[PDB]
Amino acid sequence: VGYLQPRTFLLKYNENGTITDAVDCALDPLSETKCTLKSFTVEKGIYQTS
Amino acid sequence: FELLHAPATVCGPKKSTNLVKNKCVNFNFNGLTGTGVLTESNKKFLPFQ
Repeated sequence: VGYLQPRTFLLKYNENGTITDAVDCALDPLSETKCTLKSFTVEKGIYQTS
Repeated sequence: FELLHAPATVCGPKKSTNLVKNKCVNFNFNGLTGTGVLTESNKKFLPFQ
């Protein structure tokens, strides 16, 4: 039994149109960077958060 | 005819023309009113969307 919480997720749609991967933007600082850049490949450098 | 805050389940039938494609005319599908050519495609969606 689990309760859903209003978080932030970035769904990944492939060529079939189904959800294959989901990354939560409220857990680790590394996952929060992919929320603004809208990409799962973060290169080197300094970025912002909030 | 009682109308309260509950969601209504008894509405009325909607009667309209058939389907005319290959023309740049106005169309309407489930409220989405657009204007363009209803050309065919090869992709497929999902059986619940």
